[PDB]
Amino acid sequence: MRLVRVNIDNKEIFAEEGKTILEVAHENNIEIPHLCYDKRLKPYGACGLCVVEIEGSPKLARACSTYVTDKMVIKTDSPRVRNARKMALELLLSEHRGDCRPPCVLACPAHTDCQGYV
Amino acid sequence: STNSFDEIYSTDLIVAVGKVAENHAVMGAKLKKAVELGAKLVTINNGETRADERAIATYKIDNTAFFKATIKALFEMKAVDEDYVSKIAVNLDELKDDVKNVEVTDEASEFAKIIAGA
Amino acid sequence: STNSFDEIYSTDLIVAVGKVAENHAVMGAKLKKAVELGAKLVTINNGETRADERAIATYKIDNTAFFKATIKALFEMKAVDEDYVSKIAVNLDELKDDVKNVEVTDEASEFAKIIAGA
Amino acid sequence: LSGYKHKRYEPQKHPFIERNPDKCILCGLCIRVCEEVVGVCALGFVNRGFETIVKPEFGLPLEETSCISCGQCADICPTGACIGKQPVAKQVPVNTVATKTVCTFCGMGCEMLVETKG
Amino acid sequence: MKIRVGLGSCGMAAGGNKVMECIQQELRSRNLDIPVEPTGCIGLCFFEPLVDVIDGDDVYTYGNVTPEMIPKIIESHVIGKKPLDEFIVSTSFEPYPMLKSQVRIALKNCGRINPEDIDDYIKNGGYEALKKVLTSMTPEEVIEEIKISGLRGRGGAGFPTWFKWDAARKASGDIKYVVCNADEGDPGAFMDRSILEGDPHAVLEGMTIAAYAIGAKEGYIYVRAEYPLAIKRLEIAIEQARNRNLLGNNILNTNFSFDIKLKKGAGAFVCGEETALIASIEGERGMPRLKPPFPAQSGLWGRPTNINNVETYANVPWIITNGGKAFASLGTEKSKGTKVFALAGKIKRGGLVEVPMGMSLREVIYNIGGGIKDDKAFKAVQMGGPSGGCIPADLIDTPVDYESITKTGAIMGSGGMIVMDETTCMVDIARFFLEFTCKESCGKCTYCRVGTRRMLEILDRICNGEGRDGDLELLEELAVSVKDGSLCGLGQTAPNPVLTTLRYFKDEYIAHIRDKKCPAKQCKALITYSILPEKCTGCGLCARKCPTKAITGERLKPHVIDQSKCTKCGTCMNVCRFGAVNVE
Amino acid sequence: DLSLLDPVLDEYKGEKSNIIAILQKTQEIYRFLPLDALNYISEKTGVKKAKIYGIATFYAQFRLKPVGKYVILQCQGTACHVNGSEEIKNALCDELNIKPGDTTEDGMFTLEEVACLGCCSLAPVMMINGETYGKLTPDKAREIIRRIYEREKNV
Ligand SMILES: Cc1cc2nc3c(=O)[nH]c(=O)nc-3n(C[C@H](O)[C@H](O)[C@H](O)COP(=O)(O)O)c2cc1C
Ligand code: SF4
Ligand code: SF4
Ligand code: SF4
Ligand code: SF4
Ligand code: SF4
Ligand code: SF4
Ligand code: SF4
Ligand code: FES
Ligand code: FES
Ligand SMILES: [Zn+2]
Ligand SMILES: [Zn+2]
Repeated sequence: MRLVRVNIDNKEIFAEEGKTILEVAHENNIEIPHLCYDKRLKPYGACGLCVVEIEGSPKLARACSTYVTDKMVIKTDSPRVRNARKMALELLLSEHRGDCRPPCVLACPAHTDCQGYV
Repeated sequence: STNSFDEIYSTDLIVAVGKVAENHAVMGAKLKKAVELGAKLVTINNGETRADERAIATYKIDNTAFFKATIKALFEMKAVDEDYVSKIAVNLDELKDDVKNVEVTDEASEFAKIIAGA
Repeated sequence: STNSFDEIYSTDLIVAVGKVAENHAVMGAKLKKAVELGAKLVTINNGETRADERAIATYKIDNTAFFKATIKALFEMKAVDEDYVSKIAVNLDELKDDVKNVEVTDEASEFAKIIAGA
Repeated sequence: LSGYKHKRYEPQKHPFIERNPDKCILCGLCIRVCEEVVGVCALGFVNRGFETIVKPEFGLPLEETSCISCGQCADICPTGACIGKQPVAKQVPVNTVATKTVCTFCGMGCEMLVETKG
Repeated sequence: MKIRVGLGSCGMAAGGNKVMECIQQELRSRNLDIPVEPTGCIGLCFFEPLVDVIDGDDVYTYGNVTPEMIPKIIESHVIGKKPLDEFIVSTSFEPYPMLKSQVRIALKNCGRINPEDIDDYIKNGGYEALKKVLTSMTPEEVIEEIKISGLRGRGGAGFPTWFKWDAARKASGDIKYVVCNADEGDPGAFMDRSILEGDPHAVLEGMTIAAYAIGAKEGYIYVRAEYPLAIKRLEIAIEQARNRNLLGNNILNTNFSFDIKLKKGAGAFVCGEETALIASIEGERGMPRLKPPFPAQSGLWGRPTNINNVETYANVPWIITNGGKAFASLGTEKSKGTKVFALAGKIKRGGLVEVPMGMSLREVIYNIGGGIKDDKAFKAVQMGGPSGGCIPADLIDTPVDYESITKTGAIMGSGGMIVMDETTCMVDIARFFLEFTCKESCGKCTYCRVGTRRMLEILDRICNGEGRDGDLELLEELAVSVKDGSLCGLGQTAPNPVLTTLRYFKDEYIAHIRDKKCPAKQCKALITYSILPEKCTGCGLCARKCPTKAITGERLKPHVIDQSKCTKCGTCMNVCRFGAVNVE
Repeated sequence: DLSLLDPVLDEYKGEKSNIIAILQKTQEIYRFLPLDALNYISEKTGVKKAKIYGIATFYAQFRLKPVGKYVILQCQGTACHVNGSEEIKNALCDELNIKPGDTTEDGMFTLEEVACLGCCSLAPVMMINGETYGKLTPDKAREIIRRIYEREKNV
């Protein structure tokens, strides 16, 4: 078929027209964060973790809903993108209540999984 | 080399210098494919090449002065953002002094116009 | 079974009989996906089902006579190529005699119209 | 970016699915999968803005809604706000090993990954 | 002879309904036959109720009318055959100066017609644009006319209306839709409401012309249910237009057929967004969708949809009648036409104004608005509302123009224009706008859902005196992150008041944070009410007016405040006429 | 009650896009949104109960609890707030001993903040069951509340 040419993280990729940046990067083993995406569902654009920097666009684009076009240059780990993802994650952690690890595990100097083996 | 072989298929303009297709036939095939995909080919050589068939500009030079004039032309048409180059490069004023007295030819000016427009 | 599960996504019309979605929820999801892809759904059951939401025709029957009437209706609209059926099937005249005295209802005629038009 | 944090977690009697609002990142995936894939549509957004929560129909317990206990919401959840209870005597977060096999409870032949430890 | 009473949303909020009832009763008891009509807001909302007595072509606008003055007016003008000239506020021969610098296009008929009678609109050059378009004009000709006119937005970010119309027209579909934003959104803007209450037929005709240009067969008006007067007048206008073959099937005895259904909004600032208005119309919760597909390509129920404001639709009949060039000869080289501004806040003369583009904000305030209330100082104008920004006094010369206002960090917006003087805290204003944004956010994306709330928490800490040092740069970083990461325009424009106030009024933030003092003396947790013993006279008014009974003292002796039980409600300043209480 | 909803549901039957209009009519009929009425709307309209609850809790016009006899729409637009409307709301809250959005235990008053009421020139403005009050002041607002209370008690 007709193939679009993209540049994701300095790597030239011949992708297929009609895919999103998330799918193209998944195929080429490029990790883009995502929390509200699912291949069975229409895009939602909520979390804002999949934002990538596309050369020629002043605003970061969601990789889950943006489609790859011919002669595209994409950065997925630029400082702007990292700052955006860090701020989104901090906002998400702002409204979060939980224990990733129990206090017993954190009090062990060797961090033995006390809860796990108990 | 600065870039990879794949980016040839996606670049706007290709400048092939020397017997690129003669010494490396597969590179001649790659240039043919890239021009078919939408690139623009400029061949600089001292004789005939198989890449001249689909080239938009063909230059038969024998001296380095052709490039120097080009540089001067690039300065005359204000195609060099000296603010950026001064931060990223040194010896810029020496380059300007070196190429100030050369004569800009029609071929050199056309090459400079092709370069600046890509 | 005569066909495979994949062909459901490509068939023109789906007739789901019984508690297809209730007893097998994944088949209900598959019918939802197939109707979204472009199929037409007809549900025949004695009660409510989750597949009635996107069905073009919903029939609440309690007796087999319904289908018999459908068959008679199929004969009335000349929707049965009796030459081909006689070549491939036996007991055709017995079938015609069996369904000749039944009463064709509006529901049965509509079902026969849907079947013949697919 | 720390400040007011909701505390809206209430214990539930459901034998299979446990929902914690305090760990919800409001990606909407549970709602979108119950509506778009399963088709039951038992979950929805409640309130608006910072007060937004994910709740079953009318805030009822999952048992009293139209939920069919498929577990798709708990399977799609990214951040442990919807989990499927382990079929063991005491709940323990463990690292498991997954083997692919076939469900034997109806003829749809759905495949699954059974995650075990010991 | 005719009598008109100004029954706008503000008209019945100033006693206009009772004035009309008294006028009718007086006319009936006097045995007189004089028509009495309602009318919209002429823009002099500080003179309501307004009674226009019409003799032939002469109009006399009495203002601040009262039921007690009504019999005198009736017996001296309607019966006495002589203008009273003592309570007269305006007249056709000498109009009010506030109406002399205004060029009116959208508000051409506002306050000068009967909103509940189609014949009055028809008499004043009404529906002739629709007749001309339906008789001898191609839809491409209509789009080209709007393109030449330069109409753009009038209540949005500002986009060429011709581009939206052409995009909707060229799209493929048996059915296309033409929607209208009767929602105001901005808490403090009332231009759309007043236009619908004073000129619904202009909006209807503009919608019909837009449909003819596009090819639509059905249109929707999205008016908030909180505005009953606008809904009632729109329903009356639609019925009257239908009964005259001006709306519905076979409009004006031609193949065109356009109809309008009023879709009442349930109330949400997010619902003003295009992809959220579409969801609200479709019955779902108004959660904004992603940009592809666009409303023009596929909007309501997956069909092409053209969403425009009320004012840009009211501009259309004028453009069609007077030509595109006439509309394009007003304004600047980029923004052309007139813009409607709702002047409010600390202003001497507030209300609806319609100013040509390129007019300086200083001309809008000091020349049209009359200056500042109580002739106090002038600090800033909040242009745009919660999505807009504060243009300070030193940028008062920016012309009314999308580019010029945008260059100052504000936005033109719907047109709300709140003037805040030296007694209004900028940090408090940013906090108020962020509180509104957090209360009206759809809560789908974490940047708007959490970023706005966290920014509000920072501003609350600053206002409450608990603001830790090192919060200005973190507030700026939150604002930039929220602006560049949110999904819809509610979150991408929410940081604008915070971003602007931190550019022109950063010293207020510093004083709130470093010195822990309020330069404007507005934030309660940073001010103090103290009684100077010399100035007090011991009348006991302040002491009796305290909800907390803070101030105690003897008669004719200086009262002493109780700082322990003072809630800083500011009642002392309002009740002490001797200047004894000092805030600092 | 679940009897008056029949004509409202019948005039909007056949389309699952009229649900907000059905909710508005339901709130008009019952003065609030009852859960049984929402169940009936979901059953007849064919819309899922989760979506009904989502719409009912998304919009500000919809209230899930009974609302007292008198509603105090206290405008909180930009013009009123600049003109000192926060103190009016605080005074009303202190006088009625309730928080914004709530109703008094007596079931008599219900303070709700609203956007611009249109009459910016009378800022601050508050509306009580149709009646309007402008150019107010904390003391003045308390006086209006006291006068309404005394006038109703005398009857
Ligand atoms: C949060 C938000 C609220 C909005 N509210 C309104 C509104 O109340 N009225 C309006 O005309 N446009 C509003 N808009 C602008 C719309 O996106 C859009 O511009 C408008 O419906 C039509 O644009 P127009 O100016 O070309 O007519 C809003 C935009 C956003 C992001
Ligand atoms: S507490 Fe649980 S849900 Fe929250 S981040 Fe940690 S592991 Fe994830
Ligand atoms: S278990 Fe299945 S049916 Fe129940 S809420 Fe979750 S996704 Fe919906
Ligand atoms: S999938 Fe999990 S995190 Fe996402 S909305 Fe549902 S419960 Fe919340
Ligand atoms: S095979 Fe049948 S019982 Fe098993 S998961 Fe699939 S649908 Fe359910
Ligand atoms: S910015 Fe995000 S959370 Fe805020 S209204 Fe828009 S879509 Fe909803
Ligand atoms: S500010 Fe209010 S509480 Fe304090 S002394 Fe004055 S009237 Fe009393
Ligand atoms: S109102 Fe003024 S003069 Fe009168 S007792 Fe109070 S402080 Fe003294
Ligand atoms: S994955 Fe959440 S915004 Fe794209
Ligand atoms: S802002 Fe309150 S009446 Fe306008
Ligand atoms: Zn007015
Ligand atoms: Zn302050």
